[PDB]
Amino acid sequence: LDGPYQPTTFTPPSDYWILINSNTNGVVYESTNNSDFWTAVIAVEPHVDPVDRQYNVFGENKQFNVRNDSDKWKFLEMFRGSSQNDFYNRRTLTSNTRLVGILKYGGRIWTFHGETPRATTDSSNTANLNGISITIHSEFYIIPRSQESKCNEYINNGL
Repeated sequence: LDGPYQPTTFTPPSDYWILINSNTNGVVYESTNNSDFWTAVIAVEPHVDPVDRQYNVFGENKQFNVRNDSDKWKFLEMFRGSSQNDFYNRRTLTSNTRLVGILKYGGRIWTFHGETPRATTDSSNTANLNGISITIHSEFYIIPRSQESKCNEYINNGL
């Protein structure tokens, strides 16, 4: 576990988990290669009714209807696969640790989803993995993929 590091924009190598300590609602990260992959994660505070909210992602002011009906936080993965398609809520991570993870490896993006403490990983395909950069809005850490067991622990139970 290396970090914490301050909010920034960069392109991580493959084979490292980025573990973001989300401490603000709104946009947690923005990741794209500008060709076939866009994901922005949006943090939602507990006990929220279906309310529309504005989110400036990839320089675009977007509107999403969100609703977190769980003592836990909700992290929604907004995805689109072309610049012209609408974002959709592809995956959600419900957690009380407020940690979000992203890994680039094997040519596909890996993230955690489901509900803590039993969130697990899932993958997304791309034709240009190397080009996917990330703007991180919160203090984050880096953990090698060889220590994924620890990343999983952190995701589901905290630092």
